[PDB]
Amino acid sequence: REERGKKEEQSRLRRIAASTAREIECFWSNIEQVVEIKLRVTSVKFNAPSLLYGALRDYQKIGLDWLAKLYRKNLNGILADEAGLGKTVQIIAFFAHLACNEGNWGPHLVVVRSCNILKWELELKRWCPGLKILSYIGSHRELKAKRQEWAEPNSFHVCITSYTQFFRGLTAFTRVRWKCLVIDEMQRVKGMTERHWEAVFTL
Amino acid sequence: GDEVGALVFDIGSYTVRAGYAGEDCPKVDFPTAIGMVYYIDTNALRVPRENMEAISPLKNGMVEDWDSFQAILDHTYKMHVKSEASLHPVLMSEAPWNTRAKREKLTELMFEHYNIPAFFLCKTAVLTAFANGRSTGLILDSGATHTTAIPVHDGYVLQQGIVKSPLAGDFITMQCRELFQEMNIVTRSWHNYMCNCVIQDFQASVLQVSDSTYDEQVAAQMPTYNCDFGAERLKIPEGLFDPSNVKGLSGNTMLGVSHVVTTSVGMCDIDIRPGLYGSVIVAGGNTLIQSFTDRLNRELSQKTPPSMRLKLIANNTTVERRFSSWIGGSILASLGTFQQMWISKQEYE
Amino acid sequence: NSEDAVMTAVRAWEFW
Amino acid sequence: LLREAKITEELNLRSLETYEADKKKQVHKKRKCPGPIITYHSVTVPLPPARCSRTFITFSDDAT
Amino acid sequence: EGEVTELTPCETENPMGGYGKTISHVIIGLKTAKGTKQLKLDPSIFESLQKERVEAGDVIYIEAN
Ligand SMILES: Nc1ncnc2c1ncn2[C@@H]1O[C@H](COP(=O)(O)OP(=O)(O)O)[C@@H](O)[C@H]1O
Repeated sequence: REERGKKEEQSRLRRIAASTAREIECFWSNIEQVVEIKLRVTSVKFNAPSLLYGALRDYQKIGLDWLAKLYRKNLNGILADEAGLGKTVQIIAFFAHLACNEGNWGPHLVVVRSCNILKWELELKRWCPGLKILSYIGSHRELKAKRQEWAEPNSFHVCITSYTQFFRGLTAFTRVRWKCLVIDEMQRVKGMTERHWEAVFTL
Repeated sequence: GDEVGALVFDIGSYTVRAGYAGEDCPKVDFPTAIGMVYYIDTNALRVPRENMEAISPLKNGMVEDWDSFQAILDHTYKMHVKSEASLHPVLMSEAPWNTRAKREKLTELMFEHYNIPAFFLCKTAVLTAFANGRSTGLILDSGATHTTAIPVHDGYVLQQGIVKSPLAGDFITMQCRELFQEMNIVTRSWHNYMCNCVIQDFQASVLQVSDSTYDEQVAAQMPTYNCDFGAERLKIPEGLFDPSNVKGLSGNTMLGVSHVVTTSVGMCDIDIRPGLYGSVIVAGGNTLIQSFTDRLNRELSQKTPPSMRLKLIANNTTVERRFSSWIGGSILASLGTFQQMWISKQEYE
Repeated sequence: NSEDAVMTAVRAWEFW
Repeated sequence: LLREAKITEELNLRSLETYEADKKKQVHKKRKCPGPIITYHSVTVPLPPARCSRTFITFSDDAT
Repeated sequence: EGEVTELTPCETENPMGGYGKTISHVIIGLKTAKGTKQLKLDPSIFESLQKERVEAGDVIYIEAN
């Protein structure tokens, strides 16, 4: 009886401590859940699949192989394929291969329409996730805060910019060096009388 | 989410923390060493009055001089808390393993002199675990008087797996002394206190831990007179983890931080070691050393069984790790259990 | 695997 | 290095975008419990394979 | 049937779950005129015991099934 009473007192102390611990942990979990809810809401073909989580199709891989000559031979051409084949996935695989083969990453730029910014970053995060990407919103105040970690540090290797935003910050983008300048749906870049030509030329 | 306005105190060996509940930072912070001829404040550390003896209420992590404890508590309630100590609960932070007699004496003294309406105390490891937001884990505290690996399961210290090593305030207060003397150099107690203060400043300034076994390192300068110190600054911190690395000034055996953690985890019962290894928590003042957590992590990985996860808390970047106990104590008095599980005024009477 | 250890502990309790 | 850094960064971003739990709701139900909850629990235990049923009744606090 | 001497031998919490306080069996000390015989009945019946005024010293009419 004495030893059982001692053990029962020890167990009661243990259980009181455990109840207090459960209570504090539950309150901390509620706080963390609230915080998370507030925050959230003659053609050589040898490609490396490292960091390529998104499965690619046969014709997609073939197209990737045909375009390996550009980066290897320092050539530039137009990619005019019918919609539905995922040109964005091909460009993502190209960016991944540029690192899988050579150790150079560099800062990159991608011009996307205003109604396609979210779509492009979503696709980037889906296909071949591992990358550093940044968005461009709030040309007045928000961008000023984002442009405070670009000069010295390589905070991001790829950037998804918009057409209308370039013309208001040409003095800023022309300072930093870039390797790849992707522009999709060139239909808006078919009029010589537009000022976009001379704005994008000096890049 | 009820708040009554409780004052959470934490009698540390180097700095005492105190402040009203519901805050994310200790409002009160000053040296705990008491200078008796009887001044306890940064002023006491500064004022060069008549012969003064520098001592602290804590000794080996246990309150020995109750007079100094009463003095510091009164000084706090008078100047820092700036409020009468009779209409505010108190959440005392005892040592990792407090004794029956000590807790009884504390409760008696409180309920008699201060007449606190509600007084409760809990372990420090559980407070730190709650501050980090996890119930189960392994607290690795390294204070100014002791370092202990306290395995906690559901917010209760597993007294069977506790361990301790000689790593205390004597870390470099006398090693860095000779390290500096190698090149060149109110009572004796006050001189030793000032020496320890300047050595701690030198520590926070230049002391750094290496990523692997001791190796050559470039020199760095810092004022105190000015001098340039070579790899000497990277030598003493080596004794924290590996005893074989420090073969000249570490005796024949020494349980380093990694060895201490391994022993603490091994002494625990089965069915809980995976949770402990998965959630490892660090604490204390010595953890603020540069590249300390990095070496700890990259070394414990080697001394880790197979298929056992090792995910520590990446809070060392912030200086609040040393105050994790105070943060836990403060957030503790913002719950519903504060009214359910608590010691009222008429439980001991 | 966890359920295996749980049922093993239950069997140990039954034997006890 | 920077490679694993960007990998983990985009993995976290993907997790966040895909998070657009029942255990949390059970913990909330537990929170709402006054505390002195007695749980009737019976499970099948061994002696198809031979087995039997065992009954357990957990008491939260000593008051009950 | 017989004079009841209720007693619950404390048992470790459900081994399938966590820890705490549970009751795996409930022993009732039925005492009859011929002698005494303790019955280790199922714990789920504890509700019935508390339902009626079953205090130590009274005669209860138990049913097997
Ligand atoms: N008994 C103790 N238990 C736990 N932590 C302590 C104890 N005594 C002191 N500490 C903390 O450890 C720190 C030791 O200071 P120190 O490590 O010399 O400062 P730094 O290394 O940042 O220059 C103190 O700031 C104190 O808050």
